[PDB]
Amino acid sequence: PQAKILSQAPTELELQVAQAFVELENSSPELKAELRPLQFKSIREIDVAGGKKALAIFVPVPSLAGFHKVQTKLTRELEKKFQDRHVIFLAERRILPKPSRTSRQVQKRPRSRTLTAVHDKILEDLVFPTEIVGKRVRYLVGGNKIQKVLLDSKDVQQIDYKLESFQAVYNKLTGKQIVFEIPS
Amino acid sequence: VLVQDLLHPTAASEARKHKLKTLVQGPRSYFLDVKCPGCLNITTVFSHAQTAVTCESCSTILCTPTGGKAKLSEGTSFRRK
Amino acid sequence: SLPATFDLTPEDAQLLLAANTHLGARNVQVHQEPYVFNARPDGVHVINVGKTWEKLVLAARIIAAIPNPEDVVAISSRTFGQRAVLKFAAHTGATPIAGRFTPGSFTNYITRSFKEPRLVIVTDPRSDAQAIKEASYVNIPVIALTDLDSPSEFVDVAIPCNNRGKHSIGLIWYLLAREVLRLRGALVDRTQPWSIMPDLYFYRFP
Amino acid sequence: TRSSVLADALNAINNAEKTGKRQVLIRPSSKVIIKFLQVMQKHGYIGEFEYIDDHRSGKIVVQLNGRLNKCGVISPRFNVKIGDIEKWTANLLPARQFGYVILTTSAGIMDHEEARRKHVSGKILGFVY
Amino acid sequence: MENDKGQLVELYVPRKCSATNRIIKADDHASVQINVAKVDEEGRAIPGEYVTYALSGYVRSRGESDDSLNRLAQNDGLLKNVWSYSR
Amino acid sequence: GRMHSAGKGISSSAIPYSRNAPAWFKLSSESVIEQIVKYARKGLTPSQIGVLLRDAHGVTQARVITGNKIMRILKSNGLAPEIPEDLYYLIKKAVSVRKHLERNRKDKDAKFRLILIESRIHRLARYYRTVAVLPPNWKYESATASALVN
RNA sequence: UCGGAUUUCCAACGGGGCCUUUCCUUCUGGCUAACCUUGAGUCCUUGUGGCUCUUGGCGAACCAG
Repeated sequence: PQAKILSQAPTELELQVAQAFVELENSSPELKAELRPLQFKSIREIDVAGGKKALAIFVPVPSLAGFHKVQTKLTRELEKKFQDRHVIFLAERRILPKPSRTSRQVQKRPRSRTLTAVHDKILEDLVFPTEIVGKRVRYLVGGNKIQKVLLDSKDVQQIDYKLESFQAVYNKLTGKQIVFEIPS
Repeated sequence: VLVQDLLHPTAASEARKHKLKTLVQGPRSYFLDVKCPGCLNITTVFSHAQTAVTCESCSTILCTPTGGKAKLSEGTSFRRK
Repeated sequence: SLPATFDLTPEDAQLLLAANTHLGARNVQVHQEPYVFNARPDGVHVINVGKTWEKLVLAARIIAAIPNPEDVVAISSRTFGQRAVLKFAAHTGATPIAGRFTPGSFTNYITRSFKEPRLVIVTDPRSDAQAIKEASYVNIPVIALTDLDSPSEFVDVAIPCNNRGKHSIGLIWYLLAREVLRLRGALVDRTQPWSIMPDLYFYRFP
Repeated sequence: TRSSVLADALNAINNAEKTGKRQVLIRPSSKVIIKFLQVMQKHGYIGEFEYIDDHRSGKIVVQLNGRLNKCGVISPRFNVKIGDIEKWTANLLPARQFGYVILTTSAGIMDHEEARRKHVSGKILGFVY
Repeated sequence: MENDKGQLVELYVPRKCSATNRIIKADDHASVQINVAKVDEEGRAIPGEYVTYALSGYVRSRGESDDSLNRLAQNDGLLKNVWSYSR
Repeated sequence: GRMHSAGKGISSSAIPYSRNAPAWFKLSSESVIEQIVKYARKGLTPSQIGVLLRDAHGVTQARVITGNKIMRILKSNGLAPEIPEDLYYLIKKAVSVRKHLERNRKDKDAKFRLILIESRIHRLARYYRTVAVLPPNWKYESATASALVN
C-alpha cells in the first residue's frame, strides 16, 4: 500500500521509500502498529558536496510526535536500505505572506505562520533528537550572515556524520549560510 | 582587559557570576530524586523548595525551606535531577 | 619566532624554585592575574615561572635590541638590588644607578647627572617610582621586575617575581644577565651554564 | 526607565573606543541597531560583530577596530526633507569630505549620500565619523 | 591627502599606535617605540633587523602596555602560553 | 525600580534557554493538567499551583510541559476568579491596613503606606479596566473593598 | 568622423518585471491578439511552415459598471 501511505501523488523515489517503508512494517509487530497510520506527504532529493545525497521527508504536522517516538530506528533502517541518502524529517509548515500597505481583509496571521518561526522549526527538526543549545549569528565585514548553531553532548554521533548535509539543506531551502558547532 | 573574548568566557570565571548577569542568563538550581528509607520511593524535589515537601505515604518532611536551599531530612538518599 | 633552544632548563627551574620566585604577593592587582598560577591556602599566590622565564627571554631580546650597550640603564633604590644592579652592569656593559635616583637625570640637559638612555630597567616600580615617572617624559621604554601587587603604570615588559626575597632579586638579575650575554655572542654555546655563581649578585653584610 | 536603545548602544561603543578597547557587549538589541551597524560596517568604521540569542532580545558583541572617532544619535528623530540634509551635514560632520549623517527613509536606513543618490529622504537617527 | 594632480600634500604621515590604532602625535612623549631583536639559529640577535611596536601614551599611561605588548608578541609568535584571549 | 519606595533590588527567577520539555520528566500533559484542575478545585491561586508543581511533582514550568499557562487552563475550565490574583491581594492588604487604621488612629506611617497601596490599586485597576478584563462599572471604594474581601 | 556622433567591452550607480510556499481580488456585459474544433485560400525547400477567415471554448491583456 505504497499509494495509501502516499497522498494522491506518486513519485518514483516516493514509491521506493514507501515500498521500503511497508517492508519495514512487515519486519515488526509493533513498529507496524505505529507506522501504518503514520503517512507522509512528500520528498526532496538534494545532493551534498561529499559525494552522496539527502532526502527531506516532508511529513504532516499533527503526526510528527508519533514519528518522534520512532524516527531513531526508522532513520537507522532507512540508512540501511537506501545507501548514500541521508534521511531527514522536515514538517510541512505553510507560511503566510506579510501584509503590505494595500492589503485586503485577511485574519490575524499567527506567529507560527510567519517566515522566521517556520525556519526555526526547520532547524529544530533538522537536528532531531538533540537540542540546539544556542544560536549566535555572525555578521561578516562584507555583510554576510553566517548563522552559528550550537549542539548538545548527549546525542553527538547520530548527527556528527550528517553535518554538511544539513548545511546543504539549509542553504538550499532559504539560501542563508550556517555553521554547526559542538562546544567543549 | 583591552582585547579579550566575551563570546567564549572561561568556564570558571563564568561560573562565579550572578545568575542574571551571565553571558546568556539561566538558573543555578537543579532537581533531585530523593528516597526516604521508610518507603523506598523516588520523590522529585526542587533544590530551593519553598514548602515542606512531605513524602507520599508517610508524614515525613523530606525538606524544610530555609532561606535559599531546602534543608533535607536526616537519613535520606538523594541524587540529582 | 623562537627555537626550542630558548625553552626552560631544568637547572634554571631548580634555581627559580629555590629562590622562592614562585611565591607571589598576598594581594594581586587587576593587570597581573595572568601571571598568577594559583593561590595557596595561606594567602600567598603562585607565579607561573614558565611565563616568568619567557618574559625574561623577551626582555633579553629587547636589551639586545639596543645597539650601543651604554644606553641601557639599570635602576635600584632597593638595597639588595644595589648589589644585583652593580654586578649586572659590571657583567653587562650597561650603566647602573644604585641607591637614590637624582631627579632631572633624564631631563635637564645642563647638569652633570644628565644621562640619555634608550632603555631603563627597574627592580621595584614602587621604590623606583620616580624613575618610571622620569622615563615617562623623554620616550624611554621601561622594563620592571614586578611582584604581584606592583603598580603597572607606564611600564613595558614586566617580569613576575618576588621583590621581597633577596635570592629572587639576585637570581632574576642573574638570569637576565646571562641570557643577554648568551644573546650577544660572548657566550657562544647555549649548553654552557654561566660560570659565575648567582652568589655574586646576592647582597651581603659583615 | 530605558527609553532609547540605539542611544545606549552608541554610548557604550563610544565609551569603549575612548578607552581604546576592542569589543563591546550591547544589551538589548534591535533591528534598527543591526541595520545601523551594517551601515557602519559598510564603510568600515567597525570590523565584524555578532548577534547572541537568549530568546528575549539579543545581545551583541562588537569588534571595533580603531577607526571610529565619534558616533552618536539625534534623539528627537527629526523629519527632514532633501535640502534639509545640507543643514545637518553642515552641523554634525567635521568636514564636507567625509562623515555620514544617517537617515531612516521608507527605502530603508542608510547614510545621507546614498539618499542623495537614491533621491529620497525621511527621518534622522544619528551621525558617524 | 593629495591634490588634484594626485601628488601628496602633507608634511608627514603620523605614526599610529598598535594597541589602540590611534595616532601617536608629534609631542606624545609618554608614548614608546619598542624594538625586539630578531634571533639567529644559535640564539644570537641580528644587529640591524628588529620587529617594532608602538604603544601610545594613553595606552602606556593607563597601565596596559605590558598586557597589550604580551598580546602583540604572542600573536606575532614571540611569546607562547602567556596571553590568553579568554578571561 | 520599585515605585512607592527607593530600592534598586534585583532578585528574580531566571528562565532556562530550553523552550521544550525536560529530558528526565516523564509524565503526561493530561496528567499535569488534571493535577492543575485538582489543585484549582482545592482552591489555590496559579502562583501557589506553580510552586506546588515544581516542589512536589517536579513540574518545572506549566508552559514548558503543556502549551498553555495555568491561567489559560483555569479560564478554559470556568475556574477563573472574578478578579485576578494581584488586584485581590492588593485589596486584601489594603483591607488589613484599613482595619489597622480603624483601630489605631495615630499611625501616620500606616496612613502613608495605605495611600501608596491605594495608588498601586488605582494604577493596576486602570490597566485591567482598559483591556476589558474588568467591567467599566467597577471602581475601588472603601465599603466596596470591605464587601470584596470580607 | 567631417568640436561632438553611437555600437562592443568594462566597472559602477540607482530602477522595473519575475521565480524561489508570496501581491490587487472578483462578477456581469462589450474590444484586440494567442492556443484549440472546423474547413478554405496567398507566398516559398513537398508543410498543422509563415500570411488570412469560418461556429463553439481556455489563458494573458483593453474598458465599463
